[PDB]
Amino acid sequence: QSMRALFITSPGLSHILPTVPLAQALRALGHEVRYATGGDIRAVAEAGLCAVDVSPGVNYAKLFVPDDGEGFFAEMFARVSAVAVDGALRTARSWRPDLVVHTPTQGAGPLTAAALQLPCVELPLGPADSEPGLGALIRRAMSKDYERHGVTGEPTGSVRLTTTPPSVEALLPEDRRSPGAWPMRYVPYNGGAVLPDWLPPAAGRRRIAVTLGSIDSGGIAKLAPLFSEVADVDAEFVLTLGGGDLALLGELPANVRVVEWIPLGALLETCDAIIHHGGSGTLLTALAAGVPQCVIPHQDTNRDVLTGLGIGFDAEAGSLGAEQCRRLLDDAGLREAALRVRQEMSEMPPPAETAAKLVALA
Amino acid sequence: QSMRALFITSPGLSHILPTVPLAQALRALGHEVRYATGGDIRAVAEAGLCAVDVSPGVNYAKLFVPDDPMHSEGLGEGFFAEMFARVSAVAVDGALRTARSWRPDLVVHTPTQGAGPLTAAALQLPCVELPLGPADSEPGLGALIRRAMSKDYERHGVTGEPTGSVRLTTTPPSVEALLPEDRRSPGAWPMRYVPYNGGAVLPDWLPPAAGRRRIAVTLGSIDALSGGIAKLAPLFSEVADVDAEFVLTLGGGDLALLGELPANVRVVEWIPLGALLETCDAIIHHGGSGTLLTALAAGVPQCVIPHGTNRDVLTGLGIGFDAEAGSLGAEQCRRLLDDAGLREAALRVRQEMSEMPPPAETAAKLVALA
Repeated sequence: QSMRALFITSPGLSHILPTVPLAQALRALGHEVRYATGGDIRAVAEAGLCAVDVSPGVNYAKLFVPDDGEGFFAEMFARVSAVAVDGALRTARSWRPDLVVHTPTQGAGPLTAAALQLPCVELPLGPADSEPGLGALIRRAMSKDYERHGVTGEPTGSVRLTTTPPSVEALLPEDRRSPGAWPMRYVPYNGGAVLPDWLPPAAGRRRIAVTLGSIDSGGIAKLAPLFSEVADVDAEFVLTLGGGDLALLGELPANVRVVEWIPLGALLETCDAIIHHGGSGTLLTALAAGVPQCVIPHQDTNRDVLTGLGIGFDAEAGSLGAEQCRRLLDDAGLREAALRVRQEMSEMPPPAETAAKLVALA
Repeated sequence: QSMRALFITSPGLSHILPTVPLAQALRALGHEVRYATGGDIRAVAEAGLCAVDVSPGVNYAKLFVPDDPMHSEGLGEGFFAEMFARVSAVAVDGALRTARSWRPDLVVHTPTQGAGPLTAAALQLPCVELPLGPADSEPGLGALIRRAMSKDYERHGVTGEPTGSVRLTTTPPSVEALLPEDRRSPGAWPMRYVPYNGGAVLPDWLPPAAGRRRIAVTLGSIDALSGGIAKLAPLFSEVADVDAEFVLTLGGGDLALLGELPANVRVVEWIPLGALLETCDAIIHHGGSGTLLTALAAGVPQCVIPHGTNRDVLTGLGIGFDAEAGSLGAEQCRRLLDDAGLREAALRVRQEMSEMPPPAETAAKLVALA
């Protein structure tokens, strides 16, 4: 009795990655998994899974922002989802899944689910993604697509998963939170790697991970002040580039490492604290690691989550220095709170457990 | 409160891949997985997992084959044990560094990777042996490798034993039955063989068209270019007369096929076999690492081309047969496609395999053992 799960996701890397542990879990149970997506589809392949490119060649940039309230953005997500609908449906009809897994904004997901009269499972990337008015709006904005394929029905089942721990949930606004969602442990995934030599920690040697952000803080230069001080801090700093950005590395202070992309979860497992730019992937991964955090803001959400839980704080790039670093390293309060949420997350069912329930539902 | 599994594997791709579903399963349970290996280590990374290269830069070719014997003694096990020992040795330091800093609770290893049990004993940890298939399954050699690695054990002061020593098999019972007695492994834990060869963006042509039948063809060990492929000319001279599509997988890095092929023959550079066989009605292969088990899992009739042993599994189960390369033609193809007997047997073994505990289930037992 081999079940089949079709994963229909937004084309964005950050939307795909958090679906991977679940997909992986279903396979571990002996079931069949396939993705129907476009865009950053290579990520699926790089996770040891199989994907069908439902929109080959399509330029996504110009779909999100063509050359020319809730309503505008629903229309945007609709345009983007639309180009995936045909391929999603072909694939479903030939592969015949028992279950559609999708991401909040990928409208092709529920469409496909309804069209094959299948239950669907919504997997968000984090506390932000969690907005169920939008799904409805996207469906509305995609009415012609539903019409074109004669989809007039509803998914039989509609399960929502959250990887958001209860205490973080508590701090979200009321309409922005999701009761009746199934809890699932957030298992960080960012890709595999051959791990560098320097990764293993040294004898009683602390370490601070520092992430980055494409554009505006954001950028390697805005980190110039913090650099003027890190020499005075009794810890190693590891600045990780993202995939895709290029760095020209010259002279550095004796305890700053600037480094090619590395899996964050692997990195944070050796770190005492993190300085980052508020990525939803970054926050939850860091929560999982039980590591105090500092956020350089541009996503007020994550700001409040941090201060709210007593897990960290926000700092302006141009003010960031030793003081903040020392606080992250030495403040017992921040530490205790971090470990507390880590504990909380670890009591949530792992993807394996959630996989089993899904098989039961399908 | 997370358990930790250190996967210490032979450097060969074919040894690494079959350990991936388990590694993946342990992660799905919320636990931690890491590899300490060399060689085809990029495979681990390409599976979404993390690896430490315990032997950077090392040229493995020259380790396997360094740069009368009518009157010589000790030909057999002893020679190959010595070979595997040389190869394992270069991994020992890295394996041990990694274990001591990462601190696993459990060592997973492959039959010939001697650094595995060494590491396990050194940290007084249980170890789990994961073979690539029925051929790999040979205890005794493990013992011989340990013996041949005595200086390495000495150098690191490893004088102990792994506390636990579990063995997993992915070989289904009916296949096991047909192996010689000392070549089979009771007390091994059954685990479902979940095929893995890598992920992929699947090509457009993959979904079967107009219920047109399909036959997968593999190259196995054939090298580029020894002329070996010429061995397939007779089959190709006939495939045009068969009412089926043929899909030839080079199953290799950046390989190219050159020359006129029949129209109903399709060449794919590389594809995940499991994905391929899921759309195939039969397979023609050379008995390569894990082709058989993948084919069994797919429930697809098989034809095997040997070189000039262990093929006995096919006729025994009524699942397929062997054919000499130079005799292979339409007749055999039509048999694979139309013989109801072969089909029924195939589906039967597929069923059998599917009743074996999946990696998820096996993962859980291991957590308990650690």
